[PDB]
Amino acid sequence: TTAKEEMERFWNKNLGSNRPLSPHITIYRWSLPMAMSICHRGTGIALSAGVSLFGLSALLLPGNFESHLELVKSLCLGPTLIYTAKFGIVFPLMYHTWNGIRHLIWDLGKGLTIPQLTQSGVVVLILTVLSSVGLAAM
Amino acid sequence: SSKAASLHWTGERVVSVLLLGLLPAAYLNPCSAMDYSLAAALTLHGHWGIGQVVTDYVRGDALQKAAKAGLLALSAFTFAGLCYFNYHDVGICKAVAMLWKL
Amino acid sequence: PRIKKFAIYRWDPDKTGDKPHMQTYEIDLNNCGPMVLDALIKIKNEIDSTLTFRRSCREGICGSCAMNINGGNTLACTRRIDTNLDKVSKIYPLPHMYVIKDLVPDLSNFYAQYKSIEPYLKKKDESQEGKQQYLQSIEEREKLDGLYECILCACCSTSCPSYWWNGDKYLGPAVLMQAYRWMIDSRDDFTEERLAKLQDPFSLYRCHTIMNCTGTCPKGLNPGKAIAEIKKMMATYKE
Amino acid sequence: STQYPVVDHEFDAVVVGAGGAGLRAAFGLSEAGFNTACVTKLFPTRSHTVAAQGGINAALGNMEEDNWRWHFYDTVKGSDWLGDQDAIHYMTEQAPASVVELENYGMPFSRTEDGKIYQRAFGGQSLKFGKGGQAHRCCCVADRTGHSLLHTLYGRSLRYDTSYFVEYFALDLLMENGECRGVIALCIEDGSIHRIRARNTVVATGGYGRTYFSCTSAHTSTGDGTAMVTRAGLPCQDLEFVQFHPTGIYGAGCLITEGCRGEGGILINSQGERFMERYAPVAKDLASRDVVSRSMTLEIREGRGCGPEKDHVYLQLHHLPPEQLAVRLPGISETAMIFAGVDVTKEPIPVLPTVHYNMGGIPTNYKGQVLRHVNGQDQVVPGLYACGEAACASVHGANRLGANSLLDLVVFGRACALSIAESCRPGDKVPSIKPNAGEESVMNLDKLRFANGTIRTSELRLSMQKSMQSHAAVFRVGSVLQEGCEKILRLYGDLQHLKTFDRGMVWNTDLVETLELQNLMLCALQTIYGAEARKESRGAHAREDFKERVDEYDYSKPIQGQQKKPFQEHWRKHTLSYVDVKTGKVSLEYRPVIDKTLNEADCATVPPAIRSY
Ligand SMILES: *Cc1cc2c(cc1C)nc1c(=O)[nH]c(=O)nc-1n2C[C@H](O)[C@H](O)[C@H](O)COP(=O)(O)OP(=O)(O)OC[C@H]1O[C@@H](n2cnc3c(N)ncnc32)[C@H](O)[C@@H]1O
Ligand code: HEM
Ligand SMILES: O=C(Nc1cccc(-c2ccccc2)c1)c1ccccc1I
Ligand code: SF4
Ligand code: F3S
Ligand code: FES
Repeated sequence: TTAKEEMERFWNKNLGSNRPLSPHITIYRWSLPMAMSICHRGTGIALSAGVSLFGLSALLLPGNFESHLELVKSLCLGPTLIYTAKFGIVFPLMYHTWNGIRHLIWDLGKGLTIPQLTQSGVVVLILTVLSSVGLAAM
Repeated sequence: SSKAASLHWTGERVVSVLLLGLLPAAYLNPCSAMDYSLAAALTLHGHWGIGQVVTDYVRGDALQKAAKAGLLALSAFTFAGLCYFNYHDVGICKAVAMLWKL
Repeated sequence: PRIKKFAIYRWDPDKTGDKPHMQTYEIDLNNCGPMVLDALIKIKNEIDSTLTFRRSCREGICGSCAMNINGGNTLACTRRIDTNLDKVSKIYPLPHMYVIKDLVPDLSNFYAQYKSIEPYLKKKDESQEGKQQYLQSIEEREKLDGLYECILCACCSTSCPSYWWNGDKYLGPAVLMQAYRWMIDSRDDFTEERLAKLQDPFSLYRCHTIMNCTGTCPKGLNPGKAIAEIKKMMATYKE
Repeated sequence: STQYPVVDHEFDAVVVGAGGAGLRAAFGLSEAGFNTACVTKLFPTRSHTVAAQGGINAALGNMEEDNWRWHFYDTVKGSDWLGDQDAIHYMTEQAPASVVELENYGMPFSRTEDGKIYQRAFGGQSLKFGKGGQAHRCCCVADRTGHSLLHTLYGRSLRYDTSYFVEYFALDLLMENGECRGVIALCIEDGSIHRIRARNTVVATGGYGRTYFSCTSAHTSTGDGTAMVTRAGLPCQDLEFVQFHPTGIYGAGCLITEGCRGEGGILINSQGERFMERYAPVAKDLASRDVVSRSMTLEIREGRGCGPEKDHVYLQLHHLPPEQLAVRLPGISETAMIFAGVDVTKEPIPVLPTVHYNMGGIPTNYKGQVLRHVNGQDQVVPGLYACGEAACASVHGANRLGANSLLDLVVFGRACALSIAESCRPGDKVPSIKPNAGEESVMNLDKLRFANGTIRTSELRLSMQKSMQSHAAVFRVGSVLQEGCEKILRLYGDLQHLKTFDRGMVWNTDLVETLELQNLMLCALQTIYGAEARKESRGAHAREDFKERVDEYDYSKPIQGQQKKPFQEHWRKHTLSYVDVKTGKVSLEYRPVIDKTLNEADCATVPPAIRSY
């Protein structure tokens, strides 16, 4: 028998069977790298959603950028509440920027051990809180 | 043999390090030339970004192709709007600058 | 006396209308071995011989015991029991796998992926096989350390989220590491085409360096590292 | 008939076992061009040879100048002259050819400055016909040799068109008028019963080390193929001979390699003295496997116990360099840390003599052919073979030498392929079995399916293990064996009173344990009755009543004016054992040892002598 036939025989047997799938997301232990990989995909999706909606409304909405900015001032939100919106933008952007560098270092082949994953991971997490505050109040 | 998938993997890293180099460059040198390059890198890395996401979770002979095109249209509409913005409006660089002193 | 509670995953295909359900067993850690398997054997031999699992070497090199004890995939003969009596140790089969019956996963797909990468020495000269030993330097043998030790227990692949969702097209860390093992092997002459068998969106490039595979490895090997090593070779290899 | 679904498979040759022996026998057949099946109750990689750590002997001469004839002498000398020298010739002659073949498969042997395969010292070996000191011809993959031996052979087996019946517990041989046709095997997967008929059959199921309480062997070493032979009324050879590995963890009984002693490690008592120097001073703690453990077991009784119960000895590796215990020995450095909870670097390891190897098994002609005893002579069972630990070519005889079992597999697994490829052709008339045959294997299976009684299946195994451990241990007297023999016969009567619980079809591990127990008892009864019959001390078998090495001659002085002892007067002969299944009655015969070589001129016959290391 060939490898392909073995793989083909597996699925025909198992898709047409009464066998139950073993739990995976329910039972598996949470870790920092594993949870940090989810947030990188989250910040990726969320970051592209903003980038797409910004350029998409540049073609679909009337008026220039100044008229839309004057519309924001109409709501005249407090300095602390406008800081929250300002913090809300940068936080996923910086997390994905720093963790992106960590990902790119892995592509070179460096820092791929268990002690290093937690170390550089905490470094990214700390660099995210500081840079985002350093940009929200920028 | 024909290095197809490996070149695309490299292509993602090339634009990723470029985009990483363009965030401080757009801050230090804000001009209507850096505006377009940011729109180019932002959309390409974004298209190859969601590209990996679709090829991961979406399983299907027919459903996969529609998402590939549905994303391609949305990416083209994104890149077109940003270039329109850098031409007929304030422009990303000056646009963020205005938003931040609000 | 000392009581220890075990939460074990159970299933029987022969019983009509039976769906997966947990079951508790109480074991005296005093009259039992220091390892998880020692308990699993004890609850079978004495308590209930309906329990099913794969055991053999009971020392940690055969890879039969691959199971999910307390959130992580390791060998049951190596993982020692939590002496903390106020906790119930959860025992499950390898994550996102078809369960043949009770803690026993269908690895026939997993083994077939191992067959596809062709884990054997391939020379351009098959004419001199079985008469002269191929000279390999000690420093070229160093490159194989940490790769040959693999048990094929599958603990790493079955921990990979990407292997869960795409367990059909993506080969996984266990298999991919072996493909690397035959890439840098000094003797092997077929290396470019070994790299060419990975020129598709799934084979190798469905890894996103989640690194959950390396963390769970029973033998302390680094499949994630090795996967990243293959990725670089794909970007460098010429002709 | 159609109660259980029957699937009649047809092949050229079947091989029962996927370990080093069965795997080599399997793909070797396919390489020649035979439509080959491979029936195995475990996945090929998950066999036992994985646990092999020491190495694989071959006189390649990479550290020194070496002659394979020196290795030939080393083996027979260690075999206490119960080894068949025609088989020992064939093995050591092919050793340098078989290992080079394995390296050419890609097996990553440890290397040297020149780039050749690393060789190191091992217990029982010597240069220049036992004169020129210690020998280094043990080829090794840095303390994980067997694992790498099994993985590289398995990987190579995929390069061929072999059929693999993964997780298939074989029950009985398909026998018809003294001819083997194959095997009747239960599929563990779903409970379907398959009959894999073939022109030939190879049986490589390995040791029965699970008959005892404390053993290095895996939970699957249940002497299944031995029993398949015994239930057909075919003889079993030298079953009483059990090798006790001196170095093995006191707790679970896991192996610590003889490579630890080969690298330079010493065995130490509670007093502190190098105690092996006091016993056999010529080779010390690197002597014969039977002799080293003989000294260890004696040392516990005198009062030199190293534990809280004073029932173990120490193995010292502290004096060797710390980074040498990383390059050469990394496997034992981790397994002593996990089980014993002891650092190999600054602490000695608790060791205790445990059941390791079975040189006895299925009688074998050097070609791999299974022999029965017809008319006090040697007759071949047509189409039936055995290789490895399951077999008994008696290449080990009374005591296996240092790391010769991994050689046993590769060489005699090779021979089984070659002896089929020379006798018959692929696509030849595969002899057809009766449409009923194998019915009693299914009926035995079906009686066990709803096995109701008092004594638990698991409890009887535990009652058998302690009965062997207390009676037929390292040392055994006549009186303790006599009570032990009737005690094992008692437990064989408790096979209808046994209780099974799981009554399903899919993955009934409860049912296969009872099948293993049947096979374990069939291996036990002949290990114990054969031991009580043997009235001498030979190799691993040591009787306190008869510490005499009884041969055809007294080999103290030259065989000049000495009377040759009759055949039923001495004990330098193979113990052939039979057993009636219906009453558990043991009958036993004896056949001569082979002293001749394959070529006297090229390889000299080694006459018996007073052997002491
Ligand atoms: C136990 C042991 C042995 C050992 C060793 C360490 C340990 C812990 N270290 C060694 C070493 O360093 N050097 C050396 O030369 N030998 C060493 N040994 C001995 C040796 O490695 C093995 O004991 C011996 O080679 C046995 O190998 P073999 O190929 O004969 O068979 P196996 O590896 O034990 O595996 C048994 C196979 O048979 C199949 N089987 C058994 N019963 C059935 C039934 N019922 N139906 C179908 N198949 C069956 C198993 O599936 C298995 O594949
Ligand atoms: C300049 C800073 C950035 C860096 C250094 C960076 C880095 C990376 C890298 C290396 C990946 C590869 C994914 C992986 O294999 O794990 C990635 C994923 C991704 N990025 Fe970025 N990125 C940056 C900015 C952005 C921005 C601004 C967007 C929004 C348009 C974005 C969108 C995405 C998306 C959608 C993914 C897919 C997630 C995945 O594949 O797992 N990135 N990022
Ligand atoms: O799907 C992904 N992980 C994922 C998705 C959903 C759940 C879990 C998970 C949660 C808890 C325990 C274990 C796994 C993990 C993922 C994340 C980043 C990059 C690529 C991927 I394929
Ligand atoms: S790399 Fe480690 S976790 Fe993965 S299969 Fe091999 S031994 Fe198991
Ligand atoms: S294998 Fe999966 S767990 Fe890992 S390094 Fe690749 S993402
Ligand atoms: S049983 Fe061999 S690894 Fe646990």
